[PDB]
Amino acid sequence: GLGYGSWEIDPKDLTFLKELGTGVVKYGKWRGQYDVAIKMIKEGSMSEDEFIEEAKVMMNLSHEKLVQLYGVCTKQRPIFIITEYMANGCLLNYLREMRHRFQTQQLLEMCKDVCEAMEYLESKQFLHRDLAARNCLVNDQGVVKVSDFGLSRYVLDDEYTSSVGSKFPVRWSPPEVLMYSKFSSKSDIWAFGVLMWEIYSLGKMPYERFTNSETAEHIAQGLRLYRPHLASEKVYTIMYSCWHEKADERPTFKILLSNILDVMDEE
Ligand SMILES: CC(C)(/C=C(\C#N)C(=O)N1CCC[C@@H](n2nc(-c3ccc(Oc4ccccc4)cc3F)c3c(N)ncnc32)C1)N1CCN(C2COC2)CC1
Repeated sequence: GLGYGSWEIDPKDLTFLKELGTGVVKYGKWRGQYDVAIKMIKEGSMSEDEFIEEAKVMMNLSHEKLVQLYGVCTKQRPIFIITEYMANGCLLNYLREMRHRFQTQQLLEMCKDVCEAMEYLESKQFLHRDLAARNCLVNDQGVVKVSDFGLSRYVLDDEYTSSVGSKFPVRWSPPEVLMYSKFSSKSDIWAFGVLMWEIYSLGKMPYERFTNSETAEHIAQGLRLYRPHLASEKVYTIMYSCWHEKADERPTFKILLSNILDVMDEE
């Protein structure tokens, strides 16, 4: 209504129902009826004007395997990001809960969910820039969706923002990122291969016995993760294809999707 742009949600339309943890995220309703998650952005943590402009672009991204951004509440502090509600939370935690007793068919479907979202982002020339299990969410039906897409661009804490930083995603980064800060579609591809490894490893940390420094050296020497016990040879071939030293030899998300579908048919 009056005073709200298409990207702006009126926070008075929100009903807060549950604390989901930590900025802080809550579960609630929008206009009484619709489930939403509300993420409250810690003051000083984000380049807010830049994020708000990008939120307009992100509003136009729509795919069933991508967490939907509904809008932002910006007339205020902290600002809110309003999204689709994902009842089963973070993929990384979901994987680590051994009660689920996942079949490998379920693990491959999680990979396909993510790959479909990434094929969609690739088709829109939109890089994720921090793809990892910790940045995927799981709904009440067990469907995995990609979250936080592109958001690293607006983080102000310099520990997060380059390889010099102590909170940079070294373990999800190809050699050309670690060496040269060369981001591309192919750095998302590399990260996707690591995500498949996380899925088939039930949420182990990649290179779990190494520091970030040691990981960077391992990768730069041409060495890699190796096959999770739950990955078949064909699944391992797919994740490993994401880790070619030469970025241009790595597949596209379309090719990965075709490979995943082929393995689902065969296994
Ligand atoms: C504390 C606890 C119980 C929780 C978790 C673990 N893990 C856990 O799932 N979290 C963290 C808190 C928050 C949660 N979260 N975040 C979101 C969200 C993400 C992104 C987002 O902005 C976007 C921006 C751009 C584009 C797209 C989205 C908005 C969100 F609202 C969300 C959403 N949309 N729906 C549902 N949940 C949601 C995930 N954990 C921590 C881990 N613990 C383990 C360690 O011992 C057990 C168990 C309990």
